[PDB]
Amino acid sequence: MLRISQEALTFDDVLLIPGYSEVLPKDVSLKTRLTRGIELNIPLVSAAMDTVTEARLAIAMAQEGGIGIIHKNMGIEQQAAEVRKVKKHETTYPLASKDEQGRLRVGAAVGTGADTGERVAALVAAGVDVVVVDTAHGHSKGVIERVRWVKQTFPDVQVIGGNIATAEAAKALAEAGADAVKVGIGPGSICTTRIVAGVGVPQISAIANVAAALEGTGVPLIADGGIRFSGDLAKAMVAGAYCVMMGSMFAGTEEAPKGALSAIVHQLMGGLRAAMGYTGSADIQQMRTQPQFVRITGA
Amino acid sequence: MLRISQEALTFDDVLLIPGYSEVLPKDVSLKTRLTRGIELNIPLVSAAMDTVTEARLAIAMAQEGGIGIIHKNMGIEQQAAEVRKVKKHETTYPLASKDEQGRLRVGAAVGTGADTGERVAALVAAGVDVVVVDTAHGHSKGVIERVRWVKQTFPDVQVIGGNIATAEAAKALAEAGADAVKVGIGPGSICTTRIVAGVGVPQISAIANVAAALEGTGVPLIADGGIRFSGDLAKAMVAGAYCVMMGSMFAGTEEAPKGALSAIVHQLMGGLRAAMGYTGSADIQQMRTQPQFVRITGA
Amino acid sequence: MLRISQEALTFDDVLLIPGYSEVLPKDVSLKTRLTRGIELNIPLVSAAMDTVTEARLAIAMAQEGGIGIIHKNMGIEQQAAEVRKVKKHETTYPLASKDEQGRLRVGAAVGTGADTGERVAALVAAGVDVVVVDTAHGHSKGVIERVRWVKQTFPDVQVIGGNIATAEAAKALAEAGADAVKVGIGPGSICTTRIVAGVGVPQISAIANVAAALEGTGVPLIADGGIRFSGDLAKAMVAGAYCVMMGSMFAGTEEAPKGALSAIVHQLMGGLRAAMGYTGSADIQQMRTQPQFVRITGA
Amino acid sequence: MLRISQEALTFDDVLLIPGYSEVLPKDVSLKTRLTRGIELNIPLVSAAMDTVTEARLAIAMAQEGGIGIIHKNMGIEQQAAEVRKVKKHETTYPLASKDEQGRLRVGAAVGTGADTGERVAALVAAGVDVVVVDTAHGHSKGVIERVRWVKQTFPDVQVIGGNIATAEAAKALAEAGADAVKVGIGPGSICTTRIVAGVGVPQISAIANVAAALEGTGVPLIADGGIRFSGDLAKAMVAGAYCVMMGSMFAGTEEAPKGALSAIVHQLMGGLRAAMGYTGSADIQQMRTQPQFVRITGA
Ligand SMILES: [Cl-]
Ligand SMILES: [Cl-]
Ligand SMILES: [Cl-]
Ligand SMILES: [Cl-]
Repeated sequence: MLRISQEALTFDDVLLIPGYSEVLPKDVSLKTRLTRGIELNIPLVSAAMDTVTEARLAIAMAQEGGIGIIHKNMGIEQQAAEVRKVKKHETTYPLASKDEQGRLRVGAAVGTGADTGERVAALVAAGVDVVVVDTAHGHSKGVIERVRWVKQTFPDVQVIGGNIATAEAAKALAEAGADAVKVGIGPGSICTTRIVAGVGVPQISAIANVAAALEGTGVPLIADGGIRFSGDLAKAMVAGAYCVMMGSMFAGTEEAPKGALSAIVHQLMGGLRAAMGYTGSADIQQMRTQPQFVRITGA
Repeated sequence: MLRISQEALTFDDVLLIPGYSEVLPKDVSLKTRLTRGIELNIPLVSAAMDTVTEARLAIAMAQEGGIGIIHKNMGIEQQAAEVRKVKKHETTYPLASKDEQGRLRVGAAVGTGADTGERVAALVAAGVDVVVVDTAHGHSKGVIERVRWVKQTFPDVQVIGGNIATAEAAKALAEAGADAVKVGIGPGSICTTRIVAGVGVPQISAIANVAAALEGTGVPLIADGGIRFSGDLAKAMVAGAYCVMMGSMFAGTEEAPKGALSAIVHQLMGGLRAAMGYTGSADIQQMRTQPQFVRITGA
Repeated sequence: MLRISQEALTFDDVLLIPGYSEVLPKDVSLKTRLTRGIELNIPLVSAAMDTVTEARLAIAMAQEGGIGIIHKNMGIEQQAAEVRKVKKHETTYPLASKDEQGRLRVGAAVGTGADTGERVAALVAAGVDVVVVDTAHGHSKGVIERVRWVKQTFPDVQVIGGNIATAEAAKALAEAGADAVKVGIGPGSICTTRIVAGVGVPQISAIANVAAALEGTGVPLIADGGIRFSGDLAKAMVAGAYCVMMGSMFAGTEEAPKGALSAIVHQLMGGLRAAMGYTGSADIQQMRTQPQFVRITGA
Repeated sequence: MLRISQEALTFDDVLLIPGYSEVLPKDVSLKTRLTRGIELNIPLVSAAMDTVTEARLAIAMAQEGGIGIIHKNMGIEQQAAEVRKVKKHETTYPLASKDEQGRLRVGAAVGTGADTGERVAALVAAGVDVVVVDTAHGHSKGVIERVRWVKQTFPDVQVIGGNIATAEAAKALAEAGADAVKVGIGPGSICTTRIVAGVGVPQISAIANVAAALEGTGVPLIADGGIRFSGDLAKAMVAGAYCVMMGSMFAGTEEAPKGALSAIVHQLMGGLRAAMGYTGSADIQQMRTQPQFVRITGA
């Protein structure tokens, strides 16, 4: 009698099935798309969290082949200054994420507040590569219509909308002109969205439903939340993510506002390379479309 | 070979799927029905437990937009006096639950003992709004026939019967003239009904089976038991409850026989509003009929 | 590809669904059959364990309306003496289990060793009511052929065979002339049969498969193992057991070789009566055939 | 939308169903095949781990009726010397595993490194019985083509390939000429393959898929990983393993590079014999093909 749409799976419900392989971890390609217009050399994004991404950590992420999204828990002028610091950082890093001018890539988050138009303007004038319209509920008037507005007003900036967890949301963001979507609503066990609101979609099913909805559109999806180990990251990719956002795991690093960020990155990319080796996936498109899961009981 | 009627789900088996939303938590309507004849401004009832609801806590609940049910672990004259204190409390509280005379609403519990007729009479003469015929097993001769008797003898009082957990019980209460039913048998893990008697129905399935049985009748159902966080409350509503009863969570408050009851109420209603925001539900009827669950493994 | 016969359920996988009731716990009948020829006033048997049942505890069990099975971890002459002590105990206990001569009922266990014929003879000459051919694996030549032999050689004694856990075993025991079968192989989580041999059948499915196989034969089944609380006992009955054997739970009692056995009995029968009240079962035959389970996730 | 091939089961998801038995633990036969050409008197292999198998432990294993695989975390000349020590050990042990010359059997592991050809040559010249081409991912060019090469270059040595976990891998190894395959990828909960790479197949399903793929070929499979108790071992056999590899459980023994290895062996074989007794399996071929599982919830 309950209105149950499906059974939904998280990282711990599934394992990657090994497949034939002739490719070594060190030899696979980790190149992917952050957005329609933006490629990354590794599928790794740092979160728009005030304990995680400002200019220093965003610089390190771009140098590694990923990208940082500058958080929006600060003033407009501070946020544009963080963006400028990244875009002016003078560049040893053959993998760096860079724009057509050879400047490091950066993103910046915006919300739905009264200040959003002015914020987007200052960030775009500062040379931002991507504006991330980023709330706890991306399938909402505030997010979608803001994504529509950025796309129509600043047509040479990339726009990401999130956070979403359903096929329907992905399409509503695609129709608004989103160049990528970010996936993750209540993705961890015992996070405050589940406890407080009773709301959430287990992340492996969320990513897969959104990947299926977006197939053939050219719109990438970013998996944000619920990743604890590098094996989770591999699972997110096989479920259809184009890259993965990490937040609190980077929060203790030198670069954040325990050690170098580099170590953490290399360990995360190490496990992913291992998982590509096990599944026989030579590049990210193979990893996203070919390996299969087994479902497990957790016994 | 076992006589298993179904697999049944509790709060932890399910999450609310976010849906399109243009409504903010602060803007949704929490208006609902306690019974056929009685509306509440918030879907919240305090339990007929001797550590929870007497006149002081019942007053606070009515002022908040809900209602208190005075417990029956006391004498008949004490219980009527508790009711009178509520009905005479002189009323800053625009949400108050009130009768057609502007007096705060109150309920009172009765059992099946030899004293029930006299108890119901004293409570009705004291101006009670609702009589709650309330045992550990509402699908029983003692409860149903007592509900029939109150309805036939005092036709201007509202009557609730409980506790039940099945479609069949809901109908048997509806046929007896019940103006609402209360749902909850063995609703928590490791509660004494499960340990001692082996008896229970997981609460999300219980509420849904009873909501389905009652559809189109105009008879509301109250979810009583197994709610630990405000997210559980939201889930109870989506499963079809019209409001939710809380007991031990209020037991430490100033008003009960750690802080003000108000804080607890506002936090509980806060999470519900958040969950209505996430699901795009502007009012309680939307919340009860439109949002969907995903089933989770608990991995 | 695995040879999986079914998914099998234990006590914690299921709950009793409340049903219509007009019967109070105190008013239900607990009368049942231990065997074809032997009735008990309560469905409770004490185990043939050297820490549980000798003459003193067997006497108390019979006085309560159940029966004790004297354990076989002792000499033949000691075991016959334990039986004689019970049969001569002079009988305040209106519920007592008694034979056609007014003597308390007793059972005694035998194994498969070289001494079995002589043991059965001494026990029968001592006036035993039931011989329990009792090993860790009742579906075996040693048990079945011993049951056949007792039935053919001492046709005026009742014979129970165990322990079994399948339809096929029940039938093989019925064909050998067994007057009842005892059910329970690897019935607890983390018991030594599961850890050491990897062998076991969850007890709710075991009881149901054996009850289904025995339907219409007049052969009762005794549920032995995995019962921790009185609610488990109720579940065993609904799954089709005619009575239930308890071992280590009685091991600390005065009567065993923390308090009086009586307290434990009354608490166990209290929960069962409560469960009969909840399900509307006036007697044991109703309890075994009418109430239904819901399956639960354990979330 | 997820690419889930199946639900897959580990040891804790299943129990052996007892079946009719007239055979005692002590009387069953534990004779089996390690490879096409090699029989063992017990289905037990010690792992190619640097804390487990060198000449002393390999000698003890062969004397017990099993076999040791000498680990490859050492130099080529050291490994051939370990093999020679086993082949020259002068032989009280009626169960010993021996070649056609009366010398104890031994195996040795090789990897995929540049040194493999020279390693295989030295080991074969030292009189090795079986070469185990042994990596973390046997379904790979490095393993399969190395198995092909050993078979084509040294046609009088037995070759095992591993580790694998799928029907497809088993066949690819069979086609390369493998005389047996070794099964086990991410077989334990929380092992580093699952945490780091997100990769694994629950071991009962792995063994069954590989056994089904290999049926009628004459190629045995060895279950390697995830066995904690002797009951797990029995389950591995019923799922279709011909024998079972143990590693860290032997790591504390006298013979390894807490007590005698013998005790551990006898306890492991004790539980297996018990499980054969329960299921009525007189020999290993009966155990692999006849007993059935029940699936359990872990409640
Ligand atoms: Cl690898
Ligand atoms: Cl919200
Ligand atoms: Cl009751
Ligand atoms: Cl046995």
